[PDB]
Amino acid sequence: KVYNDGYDDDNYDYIVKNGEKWMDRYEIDSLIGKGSFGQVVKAYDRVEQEWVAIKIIKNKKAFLNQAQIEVRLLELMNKHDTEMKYYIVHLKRHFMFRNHLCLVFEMLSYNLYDLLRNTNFRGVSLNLTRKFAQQMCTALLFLATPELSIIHCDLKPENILLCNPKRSAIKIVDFGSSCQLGQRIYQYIQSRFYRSPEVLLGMPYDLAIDMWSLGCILVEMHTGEPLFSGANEVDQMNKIVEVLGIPPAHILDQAPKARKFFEKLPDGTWNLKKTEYKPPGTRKLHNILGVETGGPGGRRAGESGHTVADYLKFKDLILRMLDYDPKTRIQPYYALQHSFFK
Ligand SMILES: CN1C(=O)[C@H]2CCC[C@H]2N(C2CCCC2)c2nc(Nc3ccc(C(N)=O)cc3)ncc21
Repeated sequence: KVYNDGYDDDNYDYIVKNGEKWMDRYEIDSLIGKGSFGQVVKAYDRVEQEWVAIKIIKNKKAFLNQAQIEVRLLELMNKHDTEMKYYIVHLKRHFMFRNHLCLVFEMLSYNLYDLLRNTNFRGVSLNLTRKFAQQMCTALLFLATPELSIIHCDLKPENILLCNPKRSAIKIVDFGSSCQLGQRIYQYIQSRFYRSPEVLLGMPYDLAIDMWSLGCILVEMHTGEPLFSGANEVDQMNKIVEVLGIPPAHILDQAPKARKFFEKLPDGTWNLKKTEYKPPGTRKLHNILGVETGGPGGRRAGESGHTVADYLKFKDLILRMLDYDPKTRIQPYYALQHSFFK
């Protein structure tokens, strides 16, 4: 008949009403987001006198406990980034309201997927891509702080938002899938397009998987399309192989799930299993980027900052971010000193 005395639905979510006023403070405007966790709502904070984004968790033990883990990591990051200069979203406070946990985040603008949708998935400039890349590398450097050692674990364009609609400033959002460095508990992780080869191969992983995802994201911001748009793990691995070639022998020998995508021969070398795809390493990033042909689809020809010299610096940085080996894959600190950021 009713769930939580008529405040909830069958999905254990709060029935958001327009114009409702919680706790003589938050004035609820409208629903701005939906998810597995629950819902996200735009509201005016009458005490602080500002708009805020409130994430309302489902009235259910599982999501509550997972959200408290998120609350712990957000509050941990906030005490190390008190001046808010490392581009992580700010959890302002949290409260319980009619059995729902409510996280109050700051109000931000469009996500980077909405930005790509406005271009009809043709992408943004190398200059705007540089400003996003600088910011994400700074954010990843902050996550590498040894007391934090946080893996976001689900970096993608929809989890990167702009601060203001008329500025380039960004903040990373959604630490629900995030964890700190540790022993391996989880294996099916990250969104598929931005999923590192070590995750796909069932190998050990650390903070380098976020640098993989970043590499995939920065190409997508410029071209407009995902770099590796795999419909499944096999297709995902084959689309990586097209660009980067077959992974090294020493990695595949140490991979529990190598046989899912590859086939060891009598001589000891690894080929692809036939499931169609270009041969290994023949869909070059050089040609995807259009280094010499005026950028993606020749659309940047004649634009300032879109020369062969400029494109090579971006190309080089990305191939270091998309390094197959996570132990020699570029780190936030060195990535920030790359020629591309001069
Ligand atoms: C009005 N608006 C939107 O129109 C779009 C912008 C792209 C994503 C939309 N969202 C939420 C959709 C559900 C999760 C983010 C928005 N998020 C926020 N802030 C926010 C930041 C972090 C989190 C979180 N999950 O940690 C939630 C909300 N502020 C504004 C906002």
